[PDB]
Amino acid sequence: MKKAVINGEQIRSISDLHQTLKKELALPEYYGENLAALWDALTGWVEYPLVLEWRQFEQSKQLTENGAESVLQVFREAKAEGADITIILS
Amino acid sequence: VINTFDGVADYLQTYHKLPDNYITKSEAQALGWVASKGNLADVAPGKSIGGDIFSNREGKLPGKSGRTWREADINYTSGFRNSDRILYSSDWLIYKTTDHYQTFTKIR
Repeated sequence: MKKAVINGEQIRSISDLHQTLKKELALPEYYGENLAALWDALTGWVEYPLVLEWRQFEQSKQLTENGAESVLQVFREAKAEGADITIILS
Repeated sequence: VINTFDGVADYLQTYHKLPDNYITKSEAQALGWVASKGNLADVAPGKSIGGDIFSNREGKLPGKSGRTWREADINYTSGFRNSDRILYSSDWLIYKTTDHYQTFTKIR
């Protein structure tokens, strides 16, 4: 029962978001910090079930120039294909 | 087993399919693979993850309507997966990455 928390108001960049995910999801040390790497990690590395709690999403969306949305998209696409992921947008 | 960049690239170009030591993520899962466990070599000796669709969401690889990309693990033997991947398109363009998709090198 893996748990990951993102405090959106603390995200000051897209790389900030990737470094946070790297920690929260115990991603490989070689983590590419890009969408392809994230998709790869979610479908071939990460432990499940997983609960991702994304707080202050909008705030993180502003400081990442919509990049926050593309990251959420990967999580949603991984779930769509079978990854046991529960996303909580607070 | 053929799991090196040139060996797999040549194989893809010549037979238009990956070598037999490759299986998709779903197939591996059906064999008992659990990524977080790093048990691929245990449930599927000699196999590497490969053949799954590569979305190319960030458009780093040549994009063209009708062209579909797929990827495969390179240099994998056992345990947890590495950062090496070969990327091949439906029209057989072949690229590689050794830094977990940060940068790509065209090899064919």
